[PDB]
Amino acid sequence: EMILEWIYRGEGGANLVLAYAGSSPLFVGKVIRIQKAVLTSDEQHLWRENNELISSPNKEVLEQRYVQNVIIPLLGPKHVDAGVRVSVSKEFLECVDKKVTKQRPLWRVNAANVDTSHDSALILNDHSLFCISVEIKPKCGFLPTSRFIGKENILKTSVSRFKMHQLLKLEYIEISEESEYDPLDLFSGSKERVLEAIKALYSTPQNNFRVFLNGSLILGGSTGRTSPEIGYAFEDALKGFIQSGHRTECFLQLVSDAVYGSGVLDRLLEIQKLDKLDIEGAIHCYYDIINQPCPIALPLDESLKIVKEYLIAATAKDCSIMISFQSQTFDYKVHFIDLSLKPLKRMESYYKLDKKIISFYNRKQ
Ligand SMILES: Nc1ncnc2c1ncn2[C@@H]1O[C@H](COP(=O)(O)OP(=O)(O)O)[C@@H](O)[C@H]1O
Ligand SMILES: [Mg+2]
Repeated sequence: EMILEWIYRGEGGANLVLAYAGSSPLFVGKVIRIQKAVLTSDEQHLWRENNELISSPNKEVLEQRYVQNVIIPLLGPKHVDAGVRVSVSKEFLECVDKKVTKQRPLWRVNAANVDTSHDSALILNDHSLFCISVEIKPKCGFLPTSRFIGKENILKTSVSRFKMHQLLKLEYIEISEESEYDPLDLFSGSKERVLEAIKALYSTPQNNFRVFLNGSLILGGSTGRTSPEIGYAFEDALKGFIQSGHRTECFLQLVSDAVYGSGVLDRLLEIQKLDKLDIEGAIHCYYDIINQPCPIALPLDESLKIVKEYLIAATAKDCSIMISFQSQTFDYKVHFIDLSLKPLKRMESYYKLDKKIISFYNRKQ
């Protein structure tokens, strides 16, 4: 309740996120997440064990309810925050939709603008405040086993989706350079491997690693490999916060610690592991679910449970982490961001891309 009649921050393949540059208290220490560009009969039934959710008139209530009633059950309220729907004037959105641009990338602006056809939107806490913030999009930290992975593709079990992906990514000139990062070290649950992988991240950040100083981006994009001058540049900007060219071994170590310590990565890999069958498997259920033939036996309910659980792992595989630091002794909050319910149609796309990735990496040999 209130209706609206804000400075650029970030943007994934869904929302614009802007920060609050004003003096109002309900809005201070907040950020507003805006949509770019309300359930299929099949979605309603997949998510039907929660009526409030399946009843939703628009996404804002939807994500909000999803996160609160589907996810928070799984991750606890500590690192999660459901969001606050909030009214908006269509004219508001157009106004912003120009205040944007600029910092805005291009291959991105291309695909999507702001959805001027919502009058709703999400307000969230600005985990870049309380300061040095890290955001990790870890991606998937495990390997499959599922007896539904073809024989032809026996690498899906020995080489991570992320790693196989970088290759293709490359062929398509998304990234100029293979990433060092191995989501396995990170989800490996050991202090030693955590740090390996966060150095990996610093090293070549891409769209996984990002650092924020009083809300201001000082490392990260996605990006190409950290050229040594950016090193001194970044190590420079550190001068102050950290008492120590060592401020940057120490800082990574400081991240290593909070990530491993909070053990937030574990209470995550579990949800990611809800993908019990892998898309090669789960795709068959999807078609039965929707009423068509698996162009690639269990009761309707088990199939549904399966596709459903897949989509929740799917949420957890595409989320990001935020770690904040203050005051050597430091404070820190870890929070999850980007915990969206995935469209049921993505099942065809999920499988599409998987097919393509495993097929390309299989060639490479
Ligand atoms: N709660 C938050 N606090 C501070 N910054 C955020 C928050 N949520 C998102 N951001 C920034 O905005 C970016 C885009 O937000 P995100 O929710 O990931 O959008 P998308 O779903 O389009 O990826 C994030 O990667 C992060 O850098
Ligand atoms: Mg994102």
